[PDB]
Amino acid sequence: LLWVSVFLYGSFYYSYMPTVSHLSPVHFHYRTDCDSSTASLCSFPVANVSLARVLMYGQPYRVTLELELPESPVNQDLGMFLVTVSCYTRGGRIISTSSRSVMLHYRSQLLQVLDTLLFSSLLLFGFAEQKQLLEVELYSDYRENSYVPTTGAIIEIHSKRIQMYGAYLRIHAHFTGLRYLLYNFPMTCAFVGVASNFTFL
Amino acid sequence: LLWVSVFLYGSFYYSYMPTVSHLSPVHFHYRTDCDSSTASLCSFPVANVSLARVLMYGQPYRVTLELELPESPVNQDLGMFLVTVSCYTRGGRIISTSSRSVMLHYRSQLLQVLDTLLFSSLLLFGFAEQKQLLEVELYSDYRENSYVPTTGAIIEIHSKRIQMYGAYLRIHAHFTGLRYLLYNFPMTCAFVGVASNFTFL
Amino acid sequence: LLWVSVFLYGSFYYSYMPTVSHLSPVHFHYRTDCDSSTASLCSFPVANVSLARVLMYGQPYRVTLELELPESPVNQDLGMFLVTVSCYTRGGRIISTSSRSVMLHYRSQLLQVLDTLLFSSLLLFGFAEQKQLLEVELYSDYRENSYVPTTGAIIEIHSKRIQMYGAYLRIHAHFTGLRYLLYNFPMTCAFVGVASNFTFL
Amino acid sequence: LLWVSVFLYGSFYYSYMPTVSHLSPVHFHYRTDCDSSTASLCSFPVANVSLARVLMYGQPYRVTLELELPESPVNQDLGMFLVTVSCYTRGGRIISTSSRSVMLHYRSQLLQVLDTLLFSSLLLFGFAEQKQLLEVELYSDYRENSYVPTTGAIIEIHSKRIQMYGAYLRIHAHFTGLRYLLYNFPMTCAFVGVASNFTFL
Amino acid sequence: LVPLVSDLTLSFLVFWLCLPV
Amino acid sequence: LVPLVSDLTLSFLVFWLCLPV
Amino acid sequence: LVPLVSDLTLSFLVFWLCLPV
Amino acid sequence: LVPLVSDLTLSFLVFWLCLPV
Amino acid sequence: LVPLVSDLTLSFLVFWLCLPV
Repeated sequence: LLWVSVFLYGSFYYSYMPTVSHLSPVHFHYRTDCDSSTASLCSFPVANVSLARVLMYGQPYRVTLELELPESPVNQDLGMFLVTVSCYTRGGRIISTSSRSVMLHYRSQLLQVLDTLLFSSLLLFGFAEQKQLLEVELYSDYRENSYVPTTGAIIEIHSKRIQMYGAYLRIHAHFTGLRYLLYNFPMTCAFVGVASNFTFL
Repeated sequence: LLWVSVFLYGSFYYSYMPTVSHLSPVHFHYRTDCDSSTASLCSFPVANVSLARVLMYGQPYRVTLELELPESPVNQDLGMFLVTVSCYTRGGRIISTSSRSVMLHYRSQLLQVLDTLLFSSLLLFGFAEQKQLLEVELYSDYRENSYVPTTGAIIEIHSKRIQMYGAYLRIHAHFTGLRYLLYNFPMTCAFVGVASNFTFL
Repeated sequence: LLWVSVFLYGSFYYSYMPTVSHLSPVHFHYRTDCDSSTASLCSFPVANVSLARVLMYGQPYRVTLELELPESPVNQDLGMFLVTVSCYTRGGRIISTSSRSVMLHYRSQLLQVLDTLLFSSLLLFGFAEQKQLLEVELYSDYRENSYVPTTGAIIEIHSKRIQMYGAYLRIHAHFTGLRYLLYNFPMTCAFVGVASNFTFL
Repeated sequence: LLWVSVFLYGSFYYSYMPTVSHLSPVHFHYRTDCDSSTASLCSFPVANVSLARVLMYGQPYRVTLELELPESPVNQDLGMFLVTVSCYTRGGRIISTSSRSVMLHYRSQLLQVLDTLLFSSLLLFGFAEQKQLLEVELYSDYRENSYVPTTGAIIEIHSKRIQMYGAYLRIHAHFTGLRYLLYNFPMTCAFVGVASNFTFL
Repeated sequence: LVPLVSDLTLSFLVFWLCLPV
Repeated sequence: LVPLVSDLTLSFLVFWLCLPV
Repeated sequence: LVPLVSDLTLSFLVFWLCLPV
Repeated sequence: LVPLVSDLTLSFLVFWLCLPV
Repeated sequence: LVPLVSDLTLSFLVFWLCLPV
């Protein structure tokens, strides 16, 4: 009855994850009038993003910028870099300026080789990719100003060498305790729920 | 009855993929009056592409530039580079300017060697090729302006070293849900349809 | 009955750890005006943190800054670095200035390789990470001034090359005796409690 | 009865391929006034080719320049290079100017070694050769101007290091759908036809 | 593009086709 | 040029020729 | 994010669900 | 020079000589 | 932090719990 167990786990996930969230894509545009003769951009990656609701009043929200980096040697040799987010009003006025310092997780060369060897099938078939997801937590607890809502965000990365694929700005309800495992560790949720439903069935 | 299963999967694909879409090929032309003594072009790849319909009113469309790169050592060391798209009117006026930063997916040298060894047959017989397809998504929900249609697009890549084979400017209806598997993961659909039809048969 | 033993260990942990403690996240913001030709920042990591009570009168508390470093070659070659904490009043006046010198634990290259080999399973699946947790003990028996409470702390690290992931400022009542093993060595507590409860059961 | 199968496949190919097409050879002449201290020419390869009919009115044709390169180390490090075609009138006026950018297909050194090892017999006996055929598609659909026919084409390659064996300017009517497999993938046609005819016999 | 983002609803019925098929 | 772009319609009949042939 | 920070209370009941399930 | 460009017609008869020979 | 600095007194009774437990 593993079929029924899988269906039950899927229904569990669907019922307990009605995520009222807006995943705003972030598109970093550069300035390309410099020499650009080396593996480094000219200016800092900057990006305007519009959220046009979700940001209503009273509910706590967690504003983060999920950042997708490759494990290329340039990224490992880059080191620390600063991330700035600036929410703006309709007229351009700044709502709430924030800043964080984020850096690629370090793994030793032997660890990298072992990872490439053991997860080789997923990397070959296109399932897995040698990338890092940094969850820059711009706002651990957000509450909207009453008179002026948040139209969007201007995001900047101060690294002139940050190789990256893309960026998501994610805002989600801060209710976590019930869904914490599903909020952060989905694979464990599958491993637990499927087994529990199969044993129950 | 795998014969009938393959025929049924083909009929499934034909019925559920009447793609109302166009695949305007982009032809990048350079300027070659420079010295050109090194492995680098003189000016940035630029290209005019004409569409003379398909871009009609109301339906949302996804404008992308599928870009074909070799995994050459010149391209891995290149890093980030900017892609700009400018739709133009009949009189040359610009309709909608967009820009993105796109970079070649990184794979380690051990991963490259393992891919070359395991997919060796497909690379030798000409089926597979050591190439990357970057889906630069220029527009996610394109909707045409009522009074002025889109005659075509001027596309530019701001890299003097970007080795590439070709480029397409694909525009397709945004309807994805039913066809999502066929829209983005064509290979898995073959297995799913063949297995389902063979079990049914 | 290992189910009951695990449940009893969890209840034992919960009953004896109602820690009246707070974990203020510390967010280090930098300066970014230098050429950044090398993996070094501009100015020292600094951070304002607000505790907004927990710091009351009579009870002693241990103020520490749990600091998360990667075991990167830049961190092993750095050496000693100074951590300065300055508690401030409501009006900006400094309450109590402290200072410590903290440095990464040294492990030989062979030791690092053996760690990466034996602990490989935990490192591959994300359970473990090649990181160091330094518990810079800013205050051993902190007691609050009666007239002026502690609004927050300004924390500074005087290193331009300290690669780090984050930082926590943890304040906890100095009562340790009964909970000493749990307060410092929880892994041993798990084994001891589970074994004792299973033998008792 | 595989003899009869081969004869039937040959008759199939002969009947379904009465290609009304012309293969004009292209003869690139250089300039030779330099010191020649390096493996680089003086001026860009240029060529006048005369078509003296095939290019009539109404029927579409696909004008391409099949180009034969050696997979020499000079060609792999060459990179992108521009190919320009200019059809001329009887009196020298230019009919239609086109331009494309073509580059050698990239194959890794291990891939080249494995190809040399496995395809060794064909390369030794002269059947196969370590060469690349680039089909620079100069015109996806050609329609001749009624008043002024196409006397010939001037073709130019803007590379001073492009090692090559020869070049063809093939023109063929655009009718492809029935003959697509035969017009593009001959070996698969041979396999399928031989197998089908042998099963029938 | 992760393979399970917007196909969970499809997985609630495509997989459910195990009953008639 | 991918091997299956415009020959699916041919694959609906040339492969279907497995019945008479 | 450590796996045992705020789920101890969850582990006090979700594990306890071994009894009815 | 490819080995099969203009000899297919010859291959229709030279190989056909496998019958009388 | 050495594992035996201030827990010797704790070890003087926790170990002694081998008698009732």
